[PDB]
Amino acid sequence: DIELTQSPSSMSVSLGDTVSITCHASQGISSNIGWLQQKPGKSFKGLIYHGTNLEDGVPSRFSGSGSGADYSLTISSLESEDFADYYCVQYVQFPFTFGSGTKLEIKRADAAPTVSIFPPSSEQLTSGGASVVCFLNNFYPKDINVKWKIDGSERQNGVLNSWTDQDSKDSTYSMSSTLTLTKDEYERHNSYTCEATHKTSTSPIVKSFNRNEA
Amino acid sequence: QVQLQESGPGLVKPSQSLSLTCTVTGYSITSDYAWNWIRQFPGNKLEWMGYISYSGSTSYSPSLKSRISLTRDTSKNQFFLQLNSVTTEDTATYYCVTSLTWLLRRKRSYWGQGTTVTVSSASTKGPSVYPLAPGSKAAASMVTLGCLVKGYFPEPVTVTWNSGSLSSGVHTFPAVLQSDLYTLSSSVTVPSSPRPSETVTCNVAHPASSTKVDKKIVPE
Ligand SMILES: Cc1cc2c(cc1C(=O)CCC(=O)O)[C@@H](C(C)C)[C@H](C)C2(C)C
Repeated sequence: DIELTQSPSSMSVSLGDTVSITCHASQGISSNIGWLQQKPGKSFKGLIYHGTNLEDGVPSRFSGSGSGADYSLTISSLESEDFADYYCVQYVQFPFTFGSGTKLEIKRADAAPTVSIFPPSSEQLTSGGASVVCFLNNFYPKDINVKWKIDGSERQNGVLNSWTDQDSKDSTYSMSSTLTLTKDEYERHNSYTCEATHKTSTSPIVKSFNRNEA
Repeated sequence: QVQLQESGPGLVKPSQSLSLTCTVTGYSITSDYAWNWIRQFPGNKLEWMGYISYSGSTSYSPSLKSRISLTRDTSKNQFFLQLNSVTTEDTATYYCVTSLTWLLRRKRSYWGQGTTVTVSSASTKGPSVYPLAPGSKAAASMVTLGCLVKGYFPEPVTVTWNSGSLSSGVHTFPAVLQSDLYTLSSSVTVPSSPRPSETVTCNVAHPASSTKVDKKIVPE
């Protein structure tokens, strides 16, 4: 298979900036490469073909370059629409291969996360399960570490994490870490703490409750 | 105008076959160019499966050659995909897409919207909805309430906060697998004066099971 490697894998940039994405093929592909754009959620749009040619409808600010095994996509003066995912693809040899993609994220100022920890509801405990939820909302940048400690001891298993895409209003990211236990193990411990690690604070953000509180 | 639209059931049982249809309008699949099938795995990874040319010839990816089958119906102008003996790894979003077309000035490629096809053996199993009220600490001028939807299958689920009048400060996180059943949560941040005097009801709906659960977030 022809190994097309892209870099960077993502990038925080502002409206009006010029960005360059590159794809390197594990061999000479003779300008047989196309660049694709995948928007939120969505579907795909072909940007350029045969290394340098734009497709019908593609705004002039898109440009491709490259020879042999090195190709590049350039987006002069980014616009709001331009913030998406870009992929390169080699079509010179079966099986047509794609690059790992590059995500264009809109940069904004740092923002600390709002942390919230929730005890398992009575309704759930009746069943015999006990999920402890922690929300880390509206933070920046995306890099955040979340530790779940039970009575002062870190817990790895049962931790289910989930992130949202970059919100279109504030441009922040939110995280949800849920710690699923059984009612048996839940009732054998008292301290449950959701601990976050972010550069916006020199000391970890710590939210906790006690199984004995209301 | 050329348009490609995919069709076919979105749920397949392991060991059986996945079959999709791509209806082409605005051009004849016998005239020119290759009509492809590609999939995007959860993780954004893309894989090219194969194609059927205008002459009836097919080219499949080597690693799929024994399980894949690309076929057409010229009179109805649609081509299909059939993946045999699917396993959970085949869970992906499928796209039918064309090679480079030349109708306008510069070439252009056409894509479909893509359909997600999940491979599991789980019966549709409705969600368990739990209200996440604050636990008895600070608070401040803003409250964050939650709604836990767990152990449901298949995807998706619709979560709204009333009935839909509550739009701001709402975060519905994507679903993750947990022993073959899905689990998601949503949070809403309202000023501390509103709740609980101004009720916050979480509305969870699961289409696949004709279920509509309304769980009010009341203070502990
Ligand atoms: C068969 C073919 C398939 C496709 C591509 C090009 C060809 C081509 O072979 C080049 C077109 C031509 O030969 O004129 C890419 C388009 C975006 C350009 C797609 C990734 C893919 C896989 C769907």
